[PDB]
Amino acid sequence: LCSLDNGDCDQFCHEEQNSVVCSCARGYTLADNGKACIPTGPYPCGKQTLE
Amino acid sequence: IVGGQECKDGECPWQALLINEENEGFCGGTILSEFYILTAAHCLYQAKRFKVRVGDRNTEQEEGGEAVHEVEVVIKHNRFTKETYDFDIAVLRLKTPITFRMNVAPACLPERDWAESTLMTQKTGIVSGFGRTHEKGRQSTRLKMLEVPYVDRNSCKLSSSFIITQNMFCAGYDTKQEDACQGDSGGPHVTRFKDTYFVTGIVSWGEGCARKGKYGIYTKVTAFLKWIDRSMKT
Ligand SMILES: Nc1nccc2ccc(CN3CC[C@H](NS(=O)(=O)c4cc5ncccc5s4)C3=O)cc12
Ligand SMILES: [Ca+2]
Repeated sequence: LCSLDNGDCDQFCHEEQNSVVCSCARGYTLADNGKACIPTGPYPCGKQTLE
Repeated sequence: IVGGQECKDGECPWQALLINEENEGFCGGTILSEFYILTAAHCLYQAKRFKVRVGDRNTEQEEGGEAVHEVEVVIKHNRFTKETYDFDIAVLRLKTPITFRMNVAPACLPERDWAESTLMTQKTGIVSGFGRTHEKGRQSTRLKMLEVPYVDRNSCKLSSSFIITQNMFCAGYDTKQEDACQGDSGGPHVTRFKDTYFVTGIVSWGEGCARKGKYGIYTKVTAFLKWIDRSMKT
């Protein structure tokens, strides 16, 4: 589960009911696949700036 | 920072610099959001009044992306002790919001359990700052960053002349000449995960800098995550 490659989650992984539940830091929203984290605006936390 | 490299454009956008009345940098900080800066409580004993500067990579010349911000509230940890360097954490609320842009952006706050299981389990973290580049030298003029290996808690405890509390952790090298140093205190220790950087420590102290058999000591951010959340809610 979460110990196997972070559960395939982009960020936060939690093992609930024996199942993987992924989540994201503030400023991101969980993608439709329930694994990727999508930045909600420009300058999302934790990203080096390119412009 | 002793050893390591210059932070290149856009590479360390969450770095904040605390400056005194004479506009000199004396400590580091990490940008947490538009209004909050994370730093070391012990830095607060270092200046009568101070401001926070963001977006700076070279103190020798205004480049254009820099911005000074005055502090509205200094939230120091109630349990911090100058004597042991325990609870070396403080949150700064800024009077005006930081405007994110090139070289100016926040680092993400992780969740405790996942951070402890997956981030502090990583091989390395990254420390950065304008501090000394040699134990006895002067403050750096350019922002630098250094990759520092997480250090086994037991060897860390054995290497130190002072008590490594549960609010601290170790990183750095046994003999290799690289480590944070004076002036870097309060600065960011972040860990990269899938190209996203999370705040994992606050530059705290060490015995000299880059000394053989000694490591760099960092405030363990994952132990104050609730405290940080409370500090930013007020
Ligand atoms: N490496 C570094 N990394 C990061 C930031 C640093 C900031 C200052 C200095 C500079 N400093 C600060 C004090 C220290 N001197 S000590 O070894 O006598 C110590 C005495 C003591 N007593 C109680 C608790 C801990 C100690 S360490 C030193 O070298 C070294 C640093
Ligand atoms: Ca500058």
